[PDB]
Amino acid sequence: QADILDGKQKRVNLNSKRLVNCNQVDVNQLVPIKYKWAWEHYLNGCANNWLPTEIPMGKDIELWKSDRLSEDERRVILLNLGFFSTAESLVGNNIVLAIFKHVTNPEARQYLLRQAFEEAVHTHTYLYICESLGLDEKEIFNAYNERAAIKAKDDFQMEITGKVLDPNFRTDSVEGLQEFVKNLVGYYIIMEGIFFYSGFVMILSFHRQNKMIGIGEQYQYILRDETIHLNFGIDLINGIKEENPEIWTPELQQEIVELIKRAVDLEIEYAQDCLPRGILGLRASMFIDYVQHIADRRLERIGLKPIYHTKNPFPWM
Amino acid sequence: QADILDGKQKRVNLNSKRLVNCNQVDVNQLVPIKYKWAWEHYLNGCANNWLPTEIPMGKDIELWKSDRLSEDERRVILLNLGFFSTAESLVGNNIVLAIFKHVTNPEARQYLLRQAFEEAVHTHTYLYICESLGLDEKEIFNAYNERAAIKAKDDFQMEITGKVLDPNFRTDSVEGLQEFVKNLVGYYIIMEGIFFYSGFVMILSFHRQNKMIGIGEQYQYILRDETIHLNFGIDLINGIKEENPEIWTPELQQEIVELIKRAVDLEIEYAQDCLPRGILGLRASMFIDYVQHIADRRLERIGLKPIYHTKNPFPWM
Ligand SMILES: [Fe+3]
Ligand SMILES: [Fe+3]
Ligand SMILES: [Fe+3]
Ligand SMILES: [Fe+3]
Ligand SMILES: [Pb+2]
Ligand SMILES: [Pb+2]
Repeated sequence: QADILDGKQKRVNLNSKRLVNCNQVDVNQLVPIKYKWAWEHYLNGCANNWLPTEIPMGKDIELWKSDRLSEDERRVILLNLGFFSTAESLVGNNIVLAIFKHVTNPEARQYLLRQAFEEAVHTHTYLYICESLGLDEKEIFNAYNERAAIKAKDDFQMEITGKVLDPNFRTDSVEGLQEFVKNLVGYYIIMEGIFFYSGFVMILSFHRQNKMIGIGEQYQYILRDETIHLNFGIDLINGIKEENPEIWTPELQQEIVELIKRAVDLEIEYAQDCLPRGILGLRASMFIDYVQHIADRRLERIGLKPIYHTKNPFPWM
Repeated sequence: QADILDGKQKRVNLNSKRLVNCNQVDVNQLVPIKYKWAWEHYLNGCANNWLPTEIPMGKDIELWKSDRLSEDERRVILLNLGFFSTAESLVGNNIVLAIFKHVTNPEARQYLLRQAFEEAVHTHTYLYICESLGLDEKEIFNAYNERAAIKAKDDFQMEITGKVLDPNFRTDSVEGLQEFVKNLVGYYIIMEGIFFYSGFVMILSFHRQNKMIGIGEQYQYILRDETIHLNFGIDLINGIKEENPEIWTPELQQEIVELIKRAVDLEIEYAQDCLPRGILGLRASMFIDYVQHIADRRLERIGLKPIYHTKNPFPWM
């Protein structure tokens, strides 16, 4: 029996929980869980646990060090490792430094903790690949400062991670919450839902042709994780919209479509930089259609109309 | 070859990396790793992966629901679940909202991500135990508002999680960094290194007598994780002290010994509340010696002299 009788009044009421701005209820108590979709993403993520080094790199090392890969094939591998190597850190740091603080709900935060740790595992993966192949890790991890197409994507990303980090930033104003939703869109929809996809397609294409299968298998595990990251982000954005409808104005909607169009342009320039002529039957041309196609799929998931209407040239994805 | 030639100047120099206040080097690039101990804790944590529900609770449910446990035995289980259930959230939220931002080093942050996710797994564990035993999760998770001995520990904890959360808090002053080190001490040394131990001993004592073994096995996995959390915290505090020696004044040292003495008092009151008369051969008396003994071991690890000099009554720990 409680020896602080008044404490019983602090048990959390399910119906008082909210995704953001919830400071009327004790955020430290997990129960009763309200957003079951967040708990499900958490359990699914936990079930997907994997260790990069359980994947053998022996055949990849032999192939990489032989004369059987073309310079154009090596280029695709190097450019994608360059971009992914720090993109994980950008995403992980954003979850922690920007999102977590403002998602005032314990079960959603449970998932964020799983998500951020999975970005650490992804980072470990690129380090393992670099050291396995004998690449200079310092050069690969610094790609986003040395390769214009990668830097452009990451500089674009900063244009949204910025604001939310200010010491005085708050989500308890319509404009503060809109700014927060733009950050969620920038990281979940754009970075994780678009910027990683040309790369997934290129790397998984090697795998399908039985080349660099160790890297291919690791990217398959990463893609499995990223699918959940994206689905969680979509549910979070949709949940915040539902609980704060005054936020989802024609103006915010248009700003979001604008950010997505800009990201599509940057992702196309990145796919062209990876494929100046083409390898494995892929041509940069195909990525214009593909990047525009997934952008339409992302738009629809957060209630916006598709704008490109292009067909998917990689249905196996 | 870099297409942004100036970018090559941004590769990180190993000797410019620091644990705190490091804004002269790109914190987003993991390499080259400098604090290898952090990377080791990370790999060790990853290797310890476990899922609470892989541990069977059938025998525990049968025992719990039978008439074979005494009210005093049930009390120990209920009080510890009450305290641990939200202590994990307090720790996880602190890592994210207070520590991560100020530990300006990517490999240390890699570990923090593993640590925070493990606190989520611990939280899952208590929910699984509650639902398995048919306890009312809302009452258990609200224990820190309903039980004075638990609330006292958690209110004490807030006295340090506070400051570092202020919008204007910074570690680039000797007093700001001292305040940050007091928070690290409060969470790693005190919450994780002392406040969890009477509970570990009590629960593991059931396990040793073949009672509630499912809960006992889960606590064994939690203890294995917490040992690394503590060791990482110790290395971090010692590393920060080494790189910012002007911080470790007689005054900070005394304030730390003071906080530890206060925590020992609170932990003893908590052990007495769990054992008003004793079970399994344990008496509250033994915890006075034990809590004081581990406090001495923690003091020594961060370079302070032991002050209690008591012997350990539970060497099997
Ligand atoms: Fe990732
Ligand atoms: Fe991700
Ligand atoms: Fe824990
Ligand atoms: Fe811990
Ligand atoms: Pb452009
Ligand atoms: Pb007292």
